[PDB]
Amino acid sequence: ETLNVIIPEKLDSFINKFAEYTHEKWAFDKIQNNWSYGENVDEELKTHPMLRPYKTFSEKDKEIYRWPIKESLKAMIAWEWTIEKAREGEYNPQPPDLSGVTLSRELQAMAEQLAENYHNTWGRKKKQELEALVPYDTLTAKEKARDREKAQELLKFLQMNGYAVTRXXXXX
Amino acid sequence: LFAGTEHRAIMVDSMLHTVYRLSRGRSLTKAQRDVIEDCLMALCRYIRPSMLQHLLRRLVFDVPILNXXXXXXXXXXXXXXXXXXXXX
Amino acid sequence: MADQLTEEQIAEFKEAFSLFDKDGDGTITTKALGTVMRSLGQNPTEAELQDMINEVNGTIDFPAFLTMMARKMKDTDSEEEIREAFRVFDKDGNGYISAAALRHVMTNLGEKLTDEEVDEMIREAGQVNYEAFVQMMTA
Repeated sequence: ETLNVIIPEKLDSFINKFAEYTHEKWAFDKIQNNWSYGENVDEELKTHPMLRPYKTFSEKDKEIYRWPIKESLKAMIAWEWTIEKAREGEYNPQPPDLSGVTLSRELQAMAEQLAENYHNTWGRKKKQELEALVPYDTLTAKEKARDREKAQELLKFLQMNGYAVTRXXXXX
Repeated sequence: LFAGTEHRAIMVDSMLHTVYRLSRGRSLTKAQRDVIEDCLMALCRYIRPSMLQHLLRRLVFDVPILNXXXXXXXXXXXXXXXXXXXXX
Repeated sequence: MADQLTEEQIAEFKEAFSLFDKDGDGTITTKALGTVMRSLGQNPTEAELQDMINEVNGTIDFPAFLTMMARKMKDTDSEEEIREAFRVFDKDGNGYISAAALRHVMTNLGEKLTDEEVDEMIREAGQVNYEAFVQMMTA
């Protein structure tokens, strides 16, 4: 359940801060690829018109990152109801060094569980679109290398601002 | 003659899944499904297990959870005997 | 051909056909071919029927029905003819026959086989199993 999930007072600030950090890393990834400035998106000119901060956009420019950043937190609140701030906070948009603190014994299992839940929501979204299909545990190495990059950045975005959600021979 | 298909990785993988998708059908008789199971048994041999891991991926979701199933278990036993001479 | 069957399957098949025939014409519908096979114990699913009418209009006459049972009986008999053909080769019956036993009983079977043909036969293949002998006969 993600649409029928309540958002806390820190979740309203986490939805825009995760969308701002996703735009800041994407503008940092496109600045090295010689992406010029354009009014509309073109693949030939490498134009990007949304090269700005998230606090200077309007309601017509933030709808592509509203539901995608709020459903991931609502699925995280439904898996473990811990949404509070317990630590301090942490175009040429330079993103901060999110690889400062390594993943501990709790964060390494929290990153894989959020990766499996996002794959379960995307597989249900593909099943509802097909009626109107791979598991995360048995996925291929080439597909799991790129799908875990979205889970590692989201856990690095949630680790800032104090919103740290924390829940073969021997067996044979 | 299928030994050494390091040229193309998606054609032999897309063929090996559609034959297994054709191996289970309601409008098929026993004489044709015995050909497809013999065709799938021959093509799981004479090829490297790098491309067979994607079909060993798909069968282990559906065949070992319940005891179509005889040809699938025999192809899995032949692949395991071949590898004896992620995927783990 | 149709001489693979005895008299007594054919008299049984006309017994089943004339029982459920419409007016004595020798006609049945595409339903009645199903009920005439389940009346004798044989219970095929509908794919086994689905190919035989494609192999023969909606009118299934008695020579068409006799040829379909002949192909339905010969395929299992041609798969099982060769094990009982293997039974006089070995004394116990599990499938293990001696190599010294096989050169006087296979040269004397009545197809005018000389000493040379069975000498070619066994060295293009101690005791050998039963499933290898089908592998070496059908080739």
